[PDB]
Amino acid sequence: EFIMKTRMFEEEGWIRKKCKVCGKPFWTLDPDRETCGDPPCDEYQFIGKPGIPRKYTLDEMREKFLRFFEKHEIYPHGRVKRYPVLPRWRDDVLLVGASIMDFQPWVISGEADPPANPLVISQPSIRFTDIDNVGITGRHFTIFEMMAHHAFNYPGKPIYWMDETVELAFEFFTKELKMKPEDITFKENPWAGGGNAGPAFEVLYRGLEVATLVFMQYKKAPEQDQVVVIKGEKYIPMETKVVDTGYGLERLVWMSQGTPTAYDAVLGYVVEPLKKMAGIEKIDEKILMENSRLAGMFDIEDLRYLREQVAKRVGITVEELEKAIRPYELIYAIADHTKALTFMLADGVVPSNVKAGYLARLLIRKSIRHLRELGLEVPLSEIVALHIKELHKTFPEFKEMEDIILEMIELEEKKYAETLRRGSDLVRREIAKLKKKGIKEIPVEKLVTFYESHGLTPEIVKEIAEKEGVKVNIPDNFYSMVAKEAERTLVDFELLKDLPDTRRLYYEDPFMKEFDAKVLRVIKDWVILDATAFYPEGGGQPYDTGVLIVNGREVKVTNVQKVGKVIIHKVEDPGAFKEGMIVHGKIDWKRRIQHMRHHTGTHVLMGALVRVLGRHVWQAGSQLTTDWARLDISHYKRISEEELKEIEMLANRIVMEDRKVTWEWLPRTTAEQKYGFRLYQGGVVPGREIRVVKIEDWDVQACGGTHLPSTGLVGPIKILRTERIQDGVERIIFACGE
Ligand SMILES: C[C@H](N)C(=O)NS(=O)(=O)OC[C@H]1O[C@@H](n2cnc3c(N)ncnc32)[C@H](O)[C@@H]1O
Ligand SMILES: [Zn+2]
Ligand SMILES: [Zn+2]
Repeated sequence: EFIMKTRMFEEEGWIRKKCKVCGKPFWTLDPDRETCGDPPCDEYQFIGKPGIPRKYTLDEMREKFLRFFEKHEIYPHGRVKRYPVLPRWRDDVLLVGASIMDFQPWVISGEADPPANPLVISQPSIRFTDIDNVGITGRHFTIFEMMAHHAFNYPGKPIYWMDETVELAFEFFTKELKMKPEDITFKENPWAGGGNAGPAFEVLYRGLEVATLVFMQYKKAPEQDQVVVIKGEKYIPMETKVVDTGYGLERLVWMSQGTPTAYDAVLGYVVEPLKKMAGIEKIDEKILMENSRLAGMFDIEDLRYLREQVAKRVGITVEELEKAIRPYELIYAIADHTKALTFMLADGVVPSNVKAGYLARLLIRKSIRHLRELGLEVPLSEIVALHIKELHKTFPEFKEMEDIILEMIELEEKKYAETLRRGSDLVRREIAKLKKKGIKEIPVEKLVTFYESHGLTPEIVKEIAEKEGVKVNIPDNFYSMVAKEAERTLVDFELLKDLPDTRRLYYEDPFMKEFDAKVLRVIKDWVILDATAFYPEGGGQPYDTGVLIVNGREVKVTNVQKVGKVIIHKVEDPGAFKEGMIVHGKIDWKRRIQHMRHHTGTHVLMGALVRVLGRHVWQAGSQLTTDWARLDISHYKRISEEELKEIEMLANRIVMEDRKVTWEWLPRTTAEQKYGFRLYQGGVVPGREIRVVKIEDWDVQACGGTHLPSTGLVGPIKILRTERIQDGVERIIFACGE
């Protein structure tokens, strides 16, 4: 659908062709090349014959790339510090998949200023869409570093675009890594991801896709026909034009090494130790190389038949070959998965049964199972330390979160031991139920139930079911299909867009309890005003209540809500109010002064929690009433009664200390800079500016509720009780005041 001519192509005499195999547009400097350069159209042609002159380490290669764009003569890029793989700034993706995801949607919407323009970043990325490929294809990981130079072109203000991009890329490959310029190809394919799309180039070299360049000018939907489908979704054009690049670091370092897998090249410090521990034998070469070569020719969306095609090829039976490579697949996955695990846990992912947590856990189960398949009994946490020992030099937080990380593994590995036992029994029982029910195989669906609810991988369900004559049928793409199952998924509308924003008098003065305002509109029994001291529901804090005095009558405000920027007021007498009218409002103050205490107190508590429990602690939920308040956090073990006391004790020391509680609007990016992602506790607030409440040297938080000037005014905090809401979420209940 899109064009794809660049200056460079036109000037240096590239030819655009349609691949003989797949018919896709691609750009080659070589008039012979008939295929796109991408498997299965091409093979791996760099194993033992590296495609980059010298040998690079992960650390050299990263620093190379980073330096190149940072110091570039023509376009200098701003260097940006990598983001947590746990997307604290948004609510739509579970983990960080591409580097661009760091910048959706706020930066790409010009709602938030980019940290640089252009910018260069090395971004840890996690993709479970390829989890079944790890250890098989030799090129996929769960966790890899996407290196990227990004450029945000807001209207009437270019940085750079398509032409300059294919160049800075092509420069780096040839003038930095010294790649053979007529082995580079540029395949055309659009790229969609995390809310945006655009046409893109797949940079292909010697049989391995090493980079991807996206020219992003699209945003999703919403539910109205200047639309374009990019990958079976709907987009409309967008104001910004963004340069989305993605450079496979691992893939490049593999290239400068020619080892049999990218894993041997990047994850040596884990793979080779593990080979000794398994006592596995250094595989036959005429077997190893004639499998290493053909490995890139098969993905899964039927691995069986590749196995027969390398069997026939090399000269042996499938089992004979299975025997040979199988241990290597397992070692690679373990090495990989456990690195994914190190990055997630350090970024405060707490294993559980939902969202990111679910994933960490999945990863842990698959790992343990592989260790058991290799007949190894080294604890998982020991593998993980190898990753910490190695990476804590470049990633300082791995050493800082090291105890929480290791400990978290321990407990999950303990818990698995038992979950297996009772699960094995529970499944066998309800399989024996099915043999007689007349079922000889076990559907995929049921196999996914057995993981979802019992915690059993199907390498376990297949044996248990065969020691009773039902069949071992594991889909190749199982684990990725399981990873999909990690997420799920009103009062007044319409007549509101035309009305102005409601002035929020509670933000100017939280102690304001009386005010006057003009009745802007009276839909149903909801009254709209221009300005209001009534705090609408949201934040964990419930609505304010009180009276609106109108023509000398008191009318009760029973509910205050907020649609968009317009706050609605449920009254008892919709008749008594007319558009135009001037009303005197009075807040039910007691109810409010109580709420503020439970609010401020929640932040004081939040501070204490982090200080005892540690850094992984993040709001999972909040509810307060005038009486008690509750704060669900994300934690792994139970909060002991000795801790519960230390938390409460520290909290009360701060209420005693009477520290300043101060709030101020800040542009999103300055805010995230000054204070880090901690600000995004409960929720992720929209808009160009955010309200930052801070308690002096204690807590800081993008929060929109009404607070108190000073902690003294909270009064003592009695922690009533802690309790476990679900895996990874514990709950602290308490009540403040006199
Ligand atoms: C830039 C665009 N947003 C993007 O992320 N495209 S991409 O999906 O193709 O990723 C860019 C590069 O990251 C690397 N990459 C993608 N998936 C990978 C995986 N599973 N393992 C290792 N590297 C991967 C590849 O080198 C790829 O060329
Ligand atoms: Zn092709
Ligand atoms: Zn708050």
